Amino acid sequence: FNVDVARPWLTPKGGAPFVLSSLLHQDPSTNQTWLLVTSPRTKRTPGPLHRCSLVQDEILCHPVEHVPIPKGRHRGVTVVRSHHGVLICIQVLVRRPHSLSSELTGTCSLLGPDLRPQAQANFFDLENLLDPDARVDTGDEEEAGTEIAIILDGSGSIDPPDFQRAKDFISNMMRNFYEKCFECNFALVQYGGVIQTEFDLRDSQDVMASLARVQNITQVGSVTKTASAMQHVLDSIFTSSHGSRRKASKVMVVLTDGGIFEDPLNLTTVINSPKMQGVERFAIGVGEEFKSARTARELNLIASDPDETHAFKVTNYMALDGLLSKLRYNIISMEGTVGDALHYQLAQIGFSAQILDERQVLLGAVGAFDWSGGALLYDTRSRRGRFLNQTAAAAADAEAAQYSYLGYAVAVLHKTCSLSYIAGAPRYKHHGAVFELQKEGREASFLPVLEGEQMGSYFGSELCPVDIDMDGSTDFLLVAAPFYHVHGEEGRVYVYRLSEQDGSFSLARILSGHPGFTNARFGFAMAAMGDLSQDKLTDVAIGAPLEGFGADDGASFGSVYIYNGHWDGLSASPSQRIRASTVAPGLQYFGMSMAGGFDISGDGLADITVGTLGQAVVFRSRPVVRLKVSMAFTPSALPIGFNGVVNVRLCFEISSVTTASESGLREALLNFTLDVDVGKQRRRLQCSDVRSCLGCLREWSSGSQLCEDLLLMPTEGELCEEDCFSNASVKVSYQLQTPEGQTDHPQPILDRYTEPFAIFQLPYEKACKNKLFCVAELQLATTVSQQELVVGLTKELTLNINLTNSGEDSYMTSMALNYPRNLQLKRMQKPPSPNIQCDDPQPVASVLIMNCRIGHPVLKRSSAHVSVVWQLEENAFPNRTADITVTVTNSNERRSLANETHTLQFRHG
Amino acid sequence: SCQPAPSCQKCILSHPSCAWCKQLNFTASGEAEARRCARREELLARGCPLEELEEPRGQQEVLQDQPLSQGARGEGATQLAPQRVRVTLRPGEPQQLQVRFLRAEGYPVDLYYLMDLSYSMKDDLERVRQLGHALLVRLQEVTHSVRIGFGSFVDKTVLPFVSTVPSKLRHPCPTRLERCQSPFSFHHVLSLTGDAQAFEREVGRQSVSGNLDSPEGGFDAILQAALCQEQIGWRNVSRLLVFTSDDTFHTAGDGKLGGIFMPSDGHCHLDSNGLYSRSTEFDYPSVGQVAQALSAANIQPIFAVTSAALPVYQELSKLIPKSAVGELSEDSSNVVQLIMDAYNSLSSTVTLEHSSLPPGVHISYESQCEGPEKREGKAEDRGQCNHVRINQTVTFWVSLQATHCLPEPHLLRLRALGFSEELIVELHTLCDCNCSDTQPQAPHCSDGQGHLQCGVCSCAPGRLGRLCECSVAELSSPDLESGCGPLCSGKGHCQCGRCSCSGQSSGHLC
Ligand SMILES: *[C@@H]1O[C@H](CO)[C@@H](O[C@@H]2O[C@H](CO)[C@@H](O[C@@H]3O[C@H](CO)[C@@H](O)[C@H](O)[C@@H]3O)[C@H](O)[C@H]2NC(C)=O)[C@H](O)[C@H]1NC(C)=O
Ligand SMILES: [Ca+2]
Ligand SMILES: [Ca+2]
Ligand SMILES: [Mg+2]
Repeated sequence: FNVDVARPWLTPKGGAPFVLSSLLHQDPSTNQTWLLVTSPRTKRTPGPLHRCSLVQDEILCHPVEHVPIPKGRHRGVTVVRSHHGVLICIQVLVRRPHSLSSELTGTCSLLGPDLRPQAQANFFDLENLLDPDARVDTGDEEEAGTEIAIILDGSGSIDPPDFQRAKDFISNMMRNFYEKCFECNFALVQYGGVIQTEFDLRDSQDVMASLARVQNITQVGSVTKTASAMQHVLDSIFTSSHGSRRKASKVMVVLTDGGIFEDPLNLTTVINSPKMQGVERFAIGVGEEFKSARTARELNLIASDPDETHAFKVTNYMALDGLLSKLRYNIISMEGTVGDALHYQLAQIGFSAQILDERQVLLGAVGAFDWSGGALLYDTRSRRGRFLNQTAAAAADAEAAQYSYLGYAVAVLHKTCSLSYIAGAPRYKHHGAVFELQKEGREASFLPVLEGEQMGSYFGSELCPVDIDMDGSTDFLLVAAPFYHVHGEEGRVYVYRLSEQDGSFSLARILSGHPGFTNARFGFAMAAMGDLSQDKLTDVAIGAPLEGFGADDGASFGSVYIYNGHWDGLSASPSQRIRASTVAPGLQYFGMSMAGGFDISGDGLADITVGTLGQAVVFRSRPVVRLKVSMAFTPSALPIGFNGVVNVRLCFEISSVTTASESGLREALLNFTLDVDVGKQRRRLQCSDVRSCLGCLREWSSGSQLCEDLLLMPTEGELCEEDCFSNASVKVSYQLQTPEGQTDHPQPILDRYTEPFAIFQLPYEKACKNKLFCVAELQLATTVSQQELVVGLTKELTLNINLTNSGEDSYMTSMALNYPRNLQLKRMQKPPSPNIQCDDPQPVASVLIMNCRIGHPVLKRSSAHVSVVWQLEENAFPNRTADITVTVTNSNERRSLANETHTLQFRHG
Repeated sequence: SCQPAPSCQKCILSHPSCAWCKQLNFTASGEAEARRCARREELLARGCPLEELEEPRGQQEVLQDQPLSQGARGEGATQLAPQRVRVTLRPGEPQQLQVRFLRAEGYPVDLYYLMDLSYSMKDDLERVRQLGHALLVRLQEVTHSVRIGFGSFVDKTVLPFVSTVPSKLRHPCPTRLERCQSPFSFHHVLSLTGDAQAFEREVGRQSVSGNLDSPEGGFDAILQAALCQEQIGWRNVSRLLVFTSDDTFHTAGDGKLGGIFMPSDGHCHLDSNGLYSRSTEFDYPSVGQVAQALSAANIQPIFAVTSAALPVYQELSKLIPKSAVGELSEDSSNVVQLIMDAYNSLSSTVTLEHSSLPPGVHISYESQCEGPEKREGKAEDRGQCNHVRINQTVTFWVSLQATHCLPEPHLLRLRALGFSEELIVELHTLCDCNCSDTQPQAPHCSDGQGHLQCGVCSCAPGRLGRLCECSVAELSSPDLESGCGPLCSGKGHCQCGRCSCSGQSSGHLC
């Protein structure tokens, strides 16, 4: 139809603006149309939004500045536009530093109609901007972690029994630390006298294995070299060679009993190192030698003790569990509680969006409250919003609403003098549903108004409110279930008629794709394309991105269906089906997105864009023309035996009001097909030249009128044996033949909903008082031999009908005898004078119609006489009403009707 | 019923009851050569004998029909007979196909165990790592060649499905003192094998895992098990897929929440380690996609789910033919009896389905599966029988109906659901007529140039007539109809130039 598939515009396939979605945006001040496309961020293109223009027969895309910049992985971009501006939201991950959770919501920016910034909004910490009393109108990854190193002495002064106690204390401390801490590992070395490396924090991932490794230690014992142990810890344990985190909190735990002796390194040397510009150190010096000698000062130098928090002097290993709690208190991390209720952390606000007006937007929140869903009604200037959801009345229905995904799709229904927000919940009760915000008092909640019927079909994932006649009030709502299953994932669109009195929904129609495609995903994308067909009625495009998937040689797949809106609703069948194969090679998922209603090619007619996964396709709309034909027969009445030239003055005229078709029939060609005497088996008229009534490709170019001069001749002598008393009907069958190639301007297309033929009739002057019609009266005077009887006394029931014609002339008159099938004719008698033909049909089970072919144009003012002798066909019937009706039908221009009835009564039940 | 037609081909295409006659110019008694298309009696009584009329009737010929044999020991069991038939049907005529199905005993079965590992299945895994020997022994009672495999799934490893915190990605468990593995989407752990020791060892090597949201990515695992035939190890025997979970599943539109726009492409994506590593690049499969893949692979899913998840999988099994749903215990302690009950309820049922009918062709079934005389009603899209016993042979009556014509011999592929056995129907349409009466430029019909091209002799363009003898005498004179009754009394119908009667009365006198 309108869409000019032969000349599309494509963005380059190199994926510079790798297209996820595409829409057309117009500024209603300068009438400037753009081709905003959304892309996933990469190294080449970081921007989420680009603006594309048709320059020099090519789509050139430029990034739109002042929009939020995605970071890292692609998480989701939504862009919606209205006459109030363009709204773009990106899903942003924010990780809480002191928590094992994460926030996943949207950072939105509102642009003006000229793509200039208006407002910015991030919905992290949503409870701050959540004022619930604002009445709704409704028209009324680096890891910080923690790393702990334990230095366990194993000198010869320690007996083997004490080694077991120290090992058990170390294991218990590690277990309690793992209980209270999560993102924090352990490592240790054996401070026995030979510097050996035990399991490091690389092996600390497997906690159970680390416990066994700790339990598998053995004390050798050479000499207490504390400084060497610290230096080895610095060189191996805390170095990133085995995965140590650079910014991890480093805690040193030293439990020693013997002072430094035979140590080449100095204790004061290893502590004053440049790498120790902030490191936690602890010294739990069990031993009476510390209390009784100078080596207490050695203990103090081991670990800094500003408040004596690190210094832990104990008398024996039996109190290790006694001071384990104190040791845990100042080292453990108290990381944020994990398992808190999911209210707004993963609400994903801005998943779907809708601009309500200049300052207000409607943002979907799929993940709020355990993925129950919702919608944020946000005012961008006051920076305050309120949350709308199902508002369950208990704890059973709060859990029953979870994972319903409300706010997956959000739309607005426009009414006489009020608005109505709607939201889709594509897995509500596993079918999907459409919720509508119904206000009462000051609390507004989404209640279900429509539901799906198939499990997993995703009913309500796509919402398309359609206002057909553009009066400001939506007439239809299109709801898609794109994964509807018959044999594969076919797709289904539900058309709902909005009631004008209250706003209720009635299922008008169910739409489907072309048969023979088990995988289509019909309805995955739908949009109101404005007016494409130039009839001032909104039309709809529905994409099926999976049609033809799995084709050989990597063929393009996907389809778009165009539905023209009529005064009674949408079309029964799509006017157009644009397959990706006929657009361009290598188009994957053609039909993922669509938008239209604005002129981007400069021709003045609004055209569309279709987004594939990776590219955006732009199609221009063709002008629509409707022609008006007219004959001007010169004789205007064929005389008796004319045998003369009949002059024809065909004159095609452009009846369309689509201005002047710009380079339209300037290049397209009209194609006539004159069908003289259509319907008659033996035509009594034919064209003088047989080459001007089979196909005639004439060039129109300039001018709104194309006139011709044809000629009609009789056929092979034109004997009047046929029905000369009937108008000869001639059918003009025009057609449009577009050229081949890339035309600079779109070529016109005939209107699909106007029939392209112009049947005209020239009348034979019927020989009568008025030589344009012969009307005669068919009077009948049938006589009944006997009115009725029963029980074999009927014998041969007899009837007699005599048809009398005494008017001007009777032409192909008809008979009609209506008698019940309870009686049957043994013999039938024809009217002798004259031998008038009568094609009597067989009896019928229903009310009898003996449409006998009496009359014929030859019929003079004579009369007929038909004799009928009936007998019951082994049937007995009681008294009835309306008796037997006989009708005479004349097929002239003026119809004369004759009616006759008999009397029937027998007195025998 | 039947009306006068120009030629034999159009006459037979008009109605199945037409009985076009081909006698050598016996219409040389004042009759137009276009009224030889009526029923059998009106053409047998009117001139031509049994030899000189051709009423074409379609037929079916069996190409290969091997007998229903129960292999040797579950080895070469043939269950569907016949296996290739050629059906030629005249438009408008029924064609009855007799399809027999035998439930051979000891038919081999492959059972792939596809487990959920979302930390609510810790005790379930503890039981399953020992239940392998019991499962193999119990399944060996109904069949002799049984092979079992193991797989697992958690979810797609992106937000909001699993917590992608690096510390919570290595250890997705609430506490660090217990052993568990990082979340994955589908890990093919064990290929279908006949020894239970490998099952025990491989499943015991596995650990529990965890994710963030309640629904799981089990559809990805189901699709990858159905598609990756070489890696799973499926054979051409009955295939069971035991799907055990205690929560719902993600469907095709759910991946958009994680920024996943690419539809699942229906290709095998298992790497060398058995992992479905590129699962974050495709969305979840849909119910329709999963059902199509399962039907195309002849795999019968068994959903062993808990009581809280039962209705969802009941709906899903209503959407999937040849599926079973059982109620799983909180620790999978009843999974073997559940599997046995599901397998018995699946084997007791026999279904016959058609691949795809060509335009204008209709199919109907008559499930005669108890008693050689008792058959149920017609007009169904499936040859369904339940409670079929071992060694019992069922019968299906498949009726084929073509309306206009079929240009190409489209192959029909009737098959029994859950079995690789197939019945190929070569569907030709007998809508061309060969009465053999046609002779090129026959001297007997017409004059000089021109050929009959049909049973009726085609008039030569040089002159009009039966043999071009009379251009207008035979064509124009209507006295031949006016001869049509006396003494017929209505019990006999009129004949052109005569009155035809029946019931011991005949001829114009009748
Ligand atoms: C619709 O949204 C409202 C909020 O706009 C949800 O109400 C909130 O529900 C949560 C629970 O999911 C409540 O948190 C709990 O509050 C109780 C006290 O009532 C407390 O004991 C718990 O520890 C927890 O904090 C929250 O208070 C409540 N807020 C309000 C204003 O009602 C509601 O659940 C949503 N409905 C659905 C169906 O999703
Ligand atoms: Ca469990
Ligand atoms: Ca999950
Ligand atoms: Mg779970």
